[PDB]
Amino acid sequence: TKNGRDSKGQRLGVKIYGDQVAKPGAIIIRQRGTKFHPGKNVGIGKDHTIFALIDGLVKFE
Amino acid sequence: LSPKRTRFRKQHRGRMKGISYRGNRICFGRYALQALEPAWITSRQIEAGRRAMTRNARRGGKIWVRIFPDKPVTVRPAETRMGSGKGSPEYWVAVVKPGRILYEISGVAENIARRAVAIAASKMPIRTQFIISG
Amino acid sequence: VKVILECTGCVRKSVNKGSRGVSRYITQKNRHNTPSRLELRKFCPYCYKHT
Amino acid sequence: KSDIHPEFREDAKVYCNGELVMTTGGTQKDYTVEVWSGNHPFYLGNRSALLLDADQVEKFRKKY
Amino acid sequence: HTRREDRTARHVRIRKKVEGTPERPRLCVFRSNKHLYVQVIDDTKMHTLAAASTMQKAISENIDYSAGPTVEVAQKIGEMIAKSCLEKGITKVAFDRGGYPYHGRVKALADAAREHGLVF
Amino acid sequence: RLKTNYIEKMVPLLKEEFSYSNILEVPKVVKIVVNCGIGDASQNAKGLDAAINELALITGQRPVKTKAKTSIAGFKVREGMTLGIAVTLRGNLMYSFLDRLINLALPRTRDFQGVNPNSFDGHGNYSVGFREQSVFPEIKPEIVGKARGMDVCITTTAKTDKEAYKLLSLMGMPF
RNA sequence: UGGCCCUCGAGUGCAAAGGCAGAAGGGAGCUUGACUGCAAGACCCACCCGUCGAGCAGGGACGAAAGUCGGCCUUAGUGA
RNA sequence: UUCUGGUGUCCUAGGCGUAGAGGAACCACACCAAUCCAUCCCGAACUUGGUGGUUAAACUCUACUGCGGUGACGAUACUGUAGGGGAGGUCCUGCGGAAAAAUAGCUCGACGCCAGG
Repeated sequence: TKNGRDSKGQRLGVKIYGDQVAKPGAIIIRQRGTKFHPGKNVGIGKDHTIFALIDGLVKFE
Repeated sequence: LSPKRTRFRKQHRGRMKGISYRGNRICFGRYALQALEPAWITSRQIEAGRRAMTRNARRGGKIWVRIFPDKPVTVRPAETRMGSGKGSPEYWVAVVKPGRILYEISGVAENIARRAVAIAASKMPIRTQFIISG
Repeated sequence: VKVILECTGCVRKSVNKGSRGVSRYITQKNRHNTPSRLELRKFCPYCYKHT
Repeated sequence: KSDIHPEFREDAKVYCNGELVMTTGGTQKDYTVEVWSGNHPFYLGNRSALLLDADQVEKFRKKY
Repeated sequence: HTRREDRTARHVRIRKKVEGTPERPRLCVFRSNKHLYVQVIDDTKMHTLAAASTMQKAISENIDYSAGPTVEVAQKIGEMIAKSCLEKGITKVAFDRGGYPYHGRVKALADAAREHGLVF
Repeated sequence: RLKTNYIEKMVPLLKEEFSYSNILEVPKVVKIVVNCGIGDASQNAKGLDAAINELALITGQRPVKTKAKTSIAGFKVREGMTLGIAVTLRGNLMYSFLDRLINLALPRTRDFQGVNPNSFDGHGNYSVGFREQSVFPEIKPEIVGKARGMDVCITTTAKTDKEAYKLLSLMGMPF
């Protein structure tokens, strides 16, 4: 008699923040849609997640 | 009184905060009823104060009801207390914080607006005063 | 109706390098029969994988 | 494009009933044409109709 | 809406897919009504490597009375852009069409760029 | 042949009537476009064939059955249905069919109104429309018993208060 | 159907959110990668699970090429 | 060695509008025809081959803050800690951080490569 209690538990978010050392294949951003577009030395995923291609820092502009 | 369309049927509460710096000024009218006390004012006290100062002016001038409720308060029935099933068509509620102008009036002289605004402040759960358009 | 159904090649029971029948899961066929060109069979180039 | 479009002929003979012929380009070769706009009664048709036909008094005096 | 904005929008549409790399430069063309232009540029250092134009071949073979871009001067400027970057260290290149659709003189311009052994 | 009559006499008096300073700023007719507003052509298959053969002999080229922009309830309209059969002719065919509106529509109309100073007046780019002459005299007319729609929209380049009305006035459009 | 104005308010098989304007929205051509054998490294992390993935070989699809394709704009559509 | 014009990249994102200028060269429209090509119709778009005149449209340059974008300082709300008042709603102090909106302003982009004259 309530019509509720339908939680989801799903999680996302920024995994590696800026000025941080990345790895080849390290998932930088898990995101819904594209809050963060793929720049250079990265790749976009099948569900629009952003992974790093090479080693080094990450930046935002 | 009551909004015609509701974007959401039931809406939970929210706590009072400091002096409302926006709605403190006087837009229309010469005299006003500024509230010093943060609480809720239903549409029922607004009908009471509106009939009070309209029938206390009663010859000329026009009043200005500033606030509109825009949020409901769901009162659960006496059914042994566990759920918030249906309380949405029950009484509506306006949030008022200090500083905020509740009523205004124009076209009225000095003490007729003092008794008009001051008598209609007795229909109200929060202490107020009347303010001139400075 | 969305019947699940297998595509299949041409059988060729032989003594080649692992030569055997190749069936593949596919769906949606409530229509005319659709042989698609699913490939990399046991014989490496292939076309018209039937049913 | 070929194979779909109708034959747009250049030699289209526009023949008038008042012995005048002019050349236009179109579908048919011959066009037998009535009241066409040069020497049409659009200057005299509005002169004869709506401008002169209305009478009630001079019709009355022609019978007495 | 206009033709020039259509060409620029097509060129920005092409530029998303093809990129100049330090291994493979990109050569873009511009078929203006008097002259062609061709630019072997490198995007990762933002500078040209080997540019030619109708104002390069036009010393010998041109007619300014005619419509300047023809298929023959596209053959000739694809010839000289094919032999101008070959003497520099540019073999493997990434050709784009310059916002113009490929069925035209950029056929013989691209194949003329292929004529001197460029890895296309 | 009226394009040669368009070149030398009615362009320079628009050049000096508006008091321009250059030649190409003088406007010109750009394109005309005919549509045949039909609400029932999937059912009336020989009416759509009548649009193809008969309306392709009305205009210069074959007309195009127009797929539906949207589906409105109440009517028999779905997403992608034939709602009118249109054609866009342009070039010397444009002069040939404004010529056929001078010849086939101006003296052969039962009404005598012509171009109207109270219609097609104000536009961003000035367009002139007519709802007239559902069959041209090239087609045997008594077969089609339905007064099918037909609109011929003329387009111009001008953005003024005078020039399109004088443009049709200098051609064979009195009123 | 024609023209101007606002420029993302439309749309995405369906609920909402985040996205997406020369598009991830609409159309056309050719199509079957809605493959096989895999896989460095990550996220999530009681376990079970679940998600992404550069890169390699075979054999291909489109394109002139560059390149892209291991299903669908994504998150639901399932069961050890 | 400035302009011209293909090209980008950083971007405070540099746009609308009102004004003035450019056809030596360059870029762009316009006229003629269609062989490859093409539009669910139109050489409108795209392609080829030429007459080749104009700046009319479109690009480029220089001004304006009328819109637009951006945007202060000081204040002030808020807040982290350490506390206090009120019956409650909730408020006030010491130190630290510090808004938003509005306003004064700023902005009609800035750096490089290559081919003419």
